[PDB]
Amino acid sequence: RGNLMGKRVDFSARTVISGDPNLELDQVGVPKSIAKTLTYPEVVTPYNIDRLTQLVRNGPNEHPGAKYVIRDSGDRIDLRYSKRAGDIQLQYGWKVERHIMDNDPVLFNRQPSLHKMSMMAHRVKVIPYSTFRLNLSVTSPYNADFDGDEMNLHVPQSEETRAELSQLCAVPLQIVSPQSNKPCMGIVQDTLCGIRKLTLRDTFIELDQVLNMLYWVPDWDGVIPTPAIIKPKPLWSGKQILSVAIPNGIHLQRFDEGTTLLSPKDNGMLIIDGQIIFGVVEKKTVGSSNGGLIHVVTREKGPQVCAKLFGNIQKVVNFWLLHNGFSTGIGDTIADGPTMREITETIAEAKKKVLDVTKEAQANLLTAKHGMTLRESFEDNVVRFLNEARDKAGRLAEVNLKDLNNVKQMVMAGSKGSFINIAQMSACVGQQSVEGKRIAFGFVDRTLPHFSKDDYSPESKGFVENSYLRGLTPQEFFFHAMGGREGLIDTAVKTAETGYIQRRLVKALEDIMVHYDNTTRNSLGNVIQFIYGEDGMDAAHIEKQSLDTIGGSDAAFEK
Amino acid sequence: YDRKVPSPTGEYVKEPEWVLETDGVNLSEVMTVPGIDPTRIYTNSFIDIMEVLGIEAGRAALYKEVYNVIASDGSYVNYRHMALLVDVMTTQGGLTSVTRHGFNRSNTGALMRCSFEETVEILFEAGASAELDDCRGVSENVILGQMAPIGTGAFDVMID
Amino acid sequence: EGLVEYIDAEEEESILIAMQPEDLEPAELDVDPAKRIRVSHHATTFTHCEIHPSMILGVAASIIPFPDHNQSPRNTYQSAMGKQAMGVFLTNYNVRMDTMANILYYPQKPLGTTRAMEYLKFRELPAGQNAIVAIACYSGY
Amino acid sequence: FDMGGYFIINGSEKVLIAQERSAGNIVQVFKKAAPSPISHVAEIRSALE
Amino acid sequence: SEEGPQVKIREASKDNVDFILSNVDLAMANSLRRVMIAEIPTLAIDSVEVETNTTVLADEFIAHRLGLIPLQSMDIEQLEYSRDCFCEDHCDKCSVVLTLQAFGESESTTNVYSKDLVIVSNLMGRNIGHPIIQDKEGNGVLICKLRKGQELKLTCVAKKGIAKEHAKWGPAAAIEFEYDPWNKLKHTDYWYEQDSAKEWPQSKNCEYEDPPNEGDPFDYKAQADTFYMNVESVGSIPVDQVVVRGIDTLQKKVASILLALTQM
Amino acid sequence: SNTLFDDIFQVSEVDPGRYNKVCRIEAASTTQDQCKLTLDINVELFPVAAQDSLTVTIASSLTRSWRPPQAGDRSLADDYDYVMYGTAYKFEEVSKDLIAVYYSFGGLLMRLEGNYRNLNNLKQENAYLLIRR
Amino acid sequence: TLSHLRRTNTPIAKPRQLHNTHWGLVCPAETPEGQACGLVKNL
Amino acid sequence: MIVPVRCFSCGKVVGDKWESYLNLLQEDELDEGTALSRLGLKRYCCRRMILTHVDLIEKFLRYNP
Amino acid sequence: LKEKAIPKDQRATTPYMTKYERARILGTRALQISMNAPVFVDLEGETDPLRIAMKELAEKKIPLVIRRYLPDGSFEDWSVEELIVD
Amino acid sequence: ANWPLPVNIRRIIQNAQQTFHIDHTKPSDLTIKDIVLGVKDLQENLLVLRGKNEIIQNAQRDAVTLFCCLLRSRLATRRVLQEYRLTKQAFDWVLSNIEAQFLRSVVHPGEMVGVLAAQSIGEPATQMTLKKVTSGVPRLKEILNVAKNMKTPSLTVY
Amino acid sequence: MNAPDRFELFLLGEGESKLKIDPDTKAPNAVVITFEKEDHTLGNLIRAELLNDRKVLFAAYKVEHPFFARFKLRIQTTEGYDPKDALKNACNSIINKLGALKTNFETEWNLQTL
Amino acid sequence: ASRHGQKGTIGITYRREDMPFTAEGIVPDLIINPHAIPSRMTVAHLIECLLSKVAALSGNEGDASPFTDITVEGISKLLREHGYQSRGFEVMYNGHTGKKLMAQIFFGPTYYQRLRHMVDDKIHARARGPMQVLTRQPVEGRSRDGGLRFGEMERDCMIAHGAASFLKERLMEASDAFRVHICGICGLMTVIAKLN
RNA sequence: AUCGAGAGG
Ligand SMILES: [Mg+2]
Ligand SMILES: [Zn+2]
Ligand SMILES: [Zn+2]
Ligand SMILES: [Zn+2]
Repeated sequence: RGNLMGKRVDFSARTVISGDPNLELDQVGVPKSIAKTLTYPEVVTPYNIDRLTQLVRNGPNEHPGAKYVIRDSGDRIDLRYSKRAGDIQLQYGWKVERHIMDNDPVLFNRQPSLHKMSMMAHRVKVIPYSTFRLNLSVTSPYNADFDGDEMNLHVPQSEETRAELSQLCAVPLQIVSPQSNKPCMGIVQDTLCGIRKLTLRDTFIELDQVLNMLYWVPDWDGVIPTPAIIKPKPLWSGKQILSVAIPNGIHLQRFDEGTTLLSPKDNGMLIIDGQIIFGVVEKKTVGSSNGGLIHVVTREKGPQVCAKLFGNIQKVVNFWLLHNGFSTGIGDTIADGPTMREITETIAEAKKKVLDVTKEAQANLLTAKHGMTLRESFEDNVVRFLNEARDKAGRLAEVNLKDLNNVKQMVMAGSKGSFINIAQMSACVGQQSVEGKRIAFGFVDRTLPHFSKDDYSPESKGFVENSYLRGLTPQEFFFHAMGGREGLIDTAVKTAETGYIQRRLVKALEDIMVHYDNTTRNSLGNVIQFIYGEDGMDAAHIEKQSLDTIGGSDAAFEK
Repeated sequence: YDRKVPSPTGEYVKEPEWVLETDGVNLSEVMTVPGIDPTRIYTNSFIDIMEVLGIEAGRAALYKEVYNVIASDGSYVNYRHMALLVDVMTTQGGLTSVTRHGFNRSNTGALMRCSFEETVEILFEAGASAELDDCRGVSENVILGQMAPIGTGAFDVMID
Repeated sequence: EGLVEYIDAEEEESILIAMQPEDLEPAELDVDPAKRIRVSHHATTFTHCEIHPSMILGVAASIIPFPDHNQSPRNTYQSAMGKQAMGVFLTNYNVRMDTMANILYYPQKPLGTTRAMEYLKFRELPAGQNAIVAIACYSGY
Repeated sequence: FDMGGYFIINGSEKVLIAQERSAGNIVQVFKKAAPSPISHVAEIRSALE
Repeated sequence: SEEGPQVKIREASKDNVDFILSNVDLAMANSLRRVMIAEIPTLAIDSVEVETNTTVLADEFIAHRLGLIPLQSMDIEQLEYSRDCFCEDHCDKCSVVLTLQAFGESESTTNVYSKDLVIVSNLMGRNIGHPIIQDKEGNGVLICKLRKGQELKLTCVAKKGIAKEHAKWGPAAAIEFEYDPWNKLKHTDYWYEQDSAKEWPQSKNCEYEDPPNEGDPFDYKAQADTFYMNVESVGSIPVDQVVVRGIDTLQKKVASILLALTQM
Repeated sequence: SNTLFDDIFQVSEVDPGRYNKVCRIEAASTTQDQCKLTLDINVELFPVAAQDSLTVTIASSLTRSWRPPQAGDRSLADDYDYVMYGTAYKFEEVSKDLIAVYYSFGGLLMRLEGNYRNLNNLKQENAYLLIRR
Repeated sequence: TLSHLRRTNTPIAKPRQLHNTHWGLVCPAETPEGQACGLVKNL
Repeated sequence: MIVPVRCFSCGKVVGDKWESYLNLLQEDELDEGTALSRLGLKRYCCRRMILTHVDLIEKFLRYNP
Repeated sequence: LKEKAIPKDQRATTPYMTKYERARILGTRALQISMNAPVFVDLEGETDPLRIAMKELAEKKIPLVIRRYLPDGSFEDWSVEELIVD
Repeated sequence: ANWPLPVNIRRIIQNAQQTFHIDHTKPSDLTIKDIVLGVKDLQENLLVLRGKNEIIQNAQRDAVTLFCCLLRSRLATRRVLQEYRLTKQAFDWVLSNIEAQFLRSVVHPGEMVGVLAAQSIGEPATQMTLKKVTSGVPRLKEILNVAKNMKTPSLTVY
Repeated sequence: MNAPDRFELFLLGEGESKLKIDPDTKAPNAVVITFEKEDHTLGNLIRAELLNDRKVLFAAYKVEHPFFARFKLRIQTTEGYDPKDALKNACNSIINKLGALKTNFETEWNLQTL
Repeated sequence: ASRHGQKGTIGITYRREDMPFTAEGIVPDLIINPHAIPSRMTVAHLIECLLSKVAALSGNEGDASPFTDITVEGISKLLREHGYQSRGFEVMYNGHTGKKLMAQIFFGPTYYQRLRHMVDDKIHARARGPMQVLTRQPVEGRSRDGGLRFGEMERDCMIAHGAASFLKERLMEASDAFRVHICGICGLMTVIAKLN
């Protein structure tokens, strides 16, 4: 497990990574420095020798090139220091250790490998910068971030090895994952935020932008679609332009909260034959959702069409967003004056609730709930009171946000952010928690030496009334830091324990494969399951189906 | 507890019921009590369910507990993976934990077994008990640097 | 002169501290709604007052601008990064023979400074630049 | 602007990092665990200055 | 005057020009400022040979300062690119050699300004290579400082270049650019809290255009044709010649395409 | 190649919704009663005030790419004030001898109900809409 | 260089947490990440 | 560690405006905003070059060789 | 032990070729093609040995066999001509 | 009713309505014999195991039972004619699609399912981080390393 | 280290033509021209002047990668109209408008007094 | 990074022409995403932009000290006096087209710090090179021009794909592959083998 | 090569 079962290996590389919107999903951006380093043995056929001789002629100092020549007798030829680096006579049965070249299969890895989708094969695209370039929609299976992460890359050395990479471990094959029986890749931040603003009914695109947006799609028919609006000014909808990226023969149906077939507020999603009918596009349509658009295109059209569909959506939406623009400032965190007054009034009435329950418990008029003490019931009631307070204030803020609010736009697109972030930033961060309880009496009968002893008030036990916009008091800041320390401790402890948990799981089930009778077995031949998954089917080709026989009256079933 | 149950029409309807939750377990004594349903009672301690209701009810309790652990955070895993883990724990007749004295004391070769934990003691006892390894395991062929009997190596290839 | 005492963790079990000297002013309306909610300190029998609460933070946390407007793991995360930001570490860098040294060409004092920077000499020895930053979506790089 | 507080050993500057310890000669009470036979324990870390 | 684009100059000086570009396609106005930034050429220092540097600044620090110094490039058209000249390394028809010698003779600290640059190469009578000094005191750009005993002796070879290769060959600082200060075209959706009119400031160019009639609806087929621009020059070329050489470089860049179409 | 529907409606209700360029409109035909329509207009191009009255038409023409108008002599089939192109996506039988037709002009939706169109309006990609004055 | 000199190491029942007694005598935020977090703190 | 030649954002030459900045500060007893306005630095991108500058060269001179 | 084979009749293994045996077939074919082996398809200008092996697979001109082993020790030989590819 | 199963029939029916252009006025050309006998032969041809012994064929009928329930529910005669309005051509194409997609959905022998299972549990557990019951990673460690001394043993009594 | 030399934004390399013109598959009168060593300064202007021509149907430019300085421009015209002629007319119209701009600006500058 | 945990690598470099610009001709030195903002709740970044803008216009410093009575409303009231929009929003124009950005951009000065980590000090490729002595495996680290670790976690992950021959190659051909002579009597490798 | 320290995800 340190030398056997895990080794440092030849033909390996790592670098800082960054993301390229104008790369393909299966493509990896390989620097020329690395591409001039890593080699592949190519045997001299009649098909390659006219290219291999020119590669050897170029030498190991520019990227289309080679480093070593292996003769049939077995003595290596170093092209960096040799006489014969210009007058080589290639004969069949020799090997040329050529450079990495474009559209080569490589393994691509992000180092916590808790996934078969953390090492995936990739097509090489060679780029002139030192970073590994990759598509944004391949981040989530690797759990990559471009804040300084480094990624590994391995290079096959034989034809069966490249076949195993390209035909089993390729990126478009691992789109629908056996875990969660759903697509692991999807549209991510900028594309997800811009595809919503593109698909609004207000969003109309003039001819000059429509023509470039059409030409941006790689596999195009060359047919300009008929515009939506014709007479007063010929205009297109973003729904009309985006549908060129969707291949003909796609049908997607989706209904949600309020969904007529006239669908006011553009809820749901209806797509027929590579054209959408109604629906604002967002995360449930185009994200990693089960039964989503990537699920449909991967299942029906295939993996390659879906992988090209990723880039086709990305290019159009990134172009429209680049020429549209989008930002976020502190004005996106500021609610109305009346809304702030109503929010602090809500916090004040929660404070009065806490005072009244405190006095009721102090007069020994409290009713003991069965199974718990008086103080447990008191702590439970005050904690539930302050949680209701911060949630009501956050919803009071989220009502007050406009449709132009950019945090609200990122929430509505599902790109980044949630409701609790708006609550903590604009209205109230709320109540800090240590070991499941409020801020404990670290001092004798108090939390801070600025409080009198035996103070069970919200401020004393760590309720933080002010928001991140308004500013925390010193006590509030210290209690927030006291909670955040436990948060970072829990993060480190979770990682350290879960690595061992995953290792024990894998080393326990490492020998379990389906044999050639669907009997799930191990090395001994002991049967774990007689049919794999109790039905003998792959979790990749599995979707959520409704069974119309289960529900409803016997009368409607009869009808 | 809210609950859905069929109406006499057949349509499912909400029939909420009073349900007791405890703080301990001696389920062998608790189900033999009047006024409860002994066909429906359930423990979060799957090991007592294995000891009381047989090993196959321990399978379902173990799966339901792992499922609740996963679905608490909101994540989905497919049935086959958790069922594989459960059946691996349950095939040997009783609950076989995932530990150095759980699965890793089985008859599953020796070089695979020495790859997890207690490497030197396992190699010593395999040398002492005169163990033989079929090398059908993955880790045996990883150690031997051979094409393991796995997906692309489960078979031979010859000519017509 | 007895205007200041040295209080440690055990002795401060027995004392009552005011947070700011406005807490000793007596009490008796129209209030700017943008300010924070400062609780009326109902205690009245103090032994001490804090000098300034900003002194609870270390050297690296006193660099952070508005850390009372940020969540606490962010203030933690930055304090490990400022020990990796380049700048003039000393003015005799052209005399010493350190195994690795990194100096910024044109260091800049920040446009937003804590008052605690002046005792940390950050404006006299800065480690970054007032970059013109736009937060926008632009070709998705 | 240099502040001092460091040592120069073999041309390399070295810092003695402050060590944290529990104080000596203080009386403390530990309520022991449930399967422990002794219920409570009074410990004092005795040391001379 | 002549038909096509129309210019009305609001204000002018030797360092700023403020004008109105009327009846122009917008892509022409965009490519105008793009070329006005990037592609019109200028002479600036591209090699430094350092003989003595006893200063506290590294030599590459000094060379980076020196490359950014504005040198006169009025007659840069009569100077060829060093890649285009037939010389060995650099000659009088492609390069201009300055030299710099300074000693800390004074007890007080002695400054090195850009005025201390000494032209060595034969200019052959063209307005080229003079470091532009807009300072009120006549001293150049403050390049370095020295105490007693410190000296600096180096030789700078300046060459022709455009701002695409390096921003030191940038001839203009900032291009002010505004079209439709009323947003009668609705080319952007304003961000507001209560009222977009009060929360957004009114531009000065709103004076030079009629306010929209709220009773009249949105003009569908109106396009952007009137533009409000301001060009500032660092002093390498004057402000008129910045935009004139931008227009001429754009014309020449289109002409090279027209010529390659013929050659194809 | 001909007109598949003609009527005249009076708008009952105008609703901006959460949109600034698109209003949902609700009208009923004054020529033939009990035939109504709900339709998404762009009010920026064609302002539609409430309690107005306007003609509504649907054609089949007057595939291939979109050439620009390019000339005054390219024979437009429109002296109308607002024309759109759409696609029928559902036919609804509300009752026997009654129908409701569902169109999408690239997101802008259309409900049209009644039973006068009992010899046309098939499920066809070709779908126009013309509104007059 | 400043933050290295005021560094406290704690080798080793809840030590890593920010205790209430730490108010004013140690930095609440300045501490390492992950492995040995909260043991090393700067005053 | 010394005055930059030109602004990073704008490109306007600022290296010749340092001594004039300090003379407008101390000789004329002005504040920093009116000094930056007098030197023709109107955009704030140009202003942060001079306002946020620490002239560390004056310390580097103090070392004798 | 001796001739533990399953005859051609009475075979229960899947006639559909799995992706793993497909990838092994394409790999071994491109391996032998790389070392100057005879090719059994009129190649339409294709030069990549993997595309050559794939087009040989679509035209069924690959004379290899798959010996699918069974946990009792028995096995089933399947020619590429028998195996469906999907 | 919503459960993870093989071949999606909503997409197959919508693809059949679009491929063969379907009108909702003209009647079909499907005898009842075609629908019922074709569905019952399709159930025979949805193959998972291929032994001709009684045990393996019984395991085959058991392994397809849920999917066959779904298939009979969605390919009922009134559902086909009254709701889908399928022609004979579209019906036989639906049968071919269902059979081929099912045969694609079978597991491939050799696939290491245990490592995939263990990683499929380990990944969300690595993101599991945060009503007084043991949940998350400590409960998962209790489950994995068999917990005789459970922190929160409970008993749900009905 | 890895970054290309900065003159590759405008300096034509070894064997690199300026314009490379290729026909379009599944397009009647369309053509795609790879402009080498160019940016949006030329592409946006050529395309916007092309769209003013009445006899041209389609004109659009795209930058396949901001790393390399090059762009593809596709033009589609009417029958009997070579798109190269439409490109030439657009370029000459650009040069005429630029010359008129330069002359009017020189007039207005010489009118000014500072 | 900045002073608020907002780490980030340079994804690409644009010039001033391709950079978006305001009507004052100002360009950003830096462009960050609005998507890093809400999930991390770093409001001090967004207040630092505003206070630094008003300090650069006023020529004064920014009192960004903690526990002050400085309000975002007061900073906005200050900024509106200086002719800009009170929330730090600026009408910005596209760099490629000059067409106005439909949304308005959060623009301002902000203290950013250049971090210790750089690419060329981290980049590494080995393909073939030095080996260790005891294990005959590739040496550790890039400072010795060594190999990247094909970990046992990666071995599990590659078993999950079923890539058998790739796994054997990575564990033999790209590492310490070796030939040993053994016998059938002992079964151990004590065979004295003189090959020639 | 051993031991140890700091740091990145
Ligand atoms: Mg990271
Ligand atoms: Zn020359
Ligand atoms: Zn500037
Ligand atoms: Zn022997």
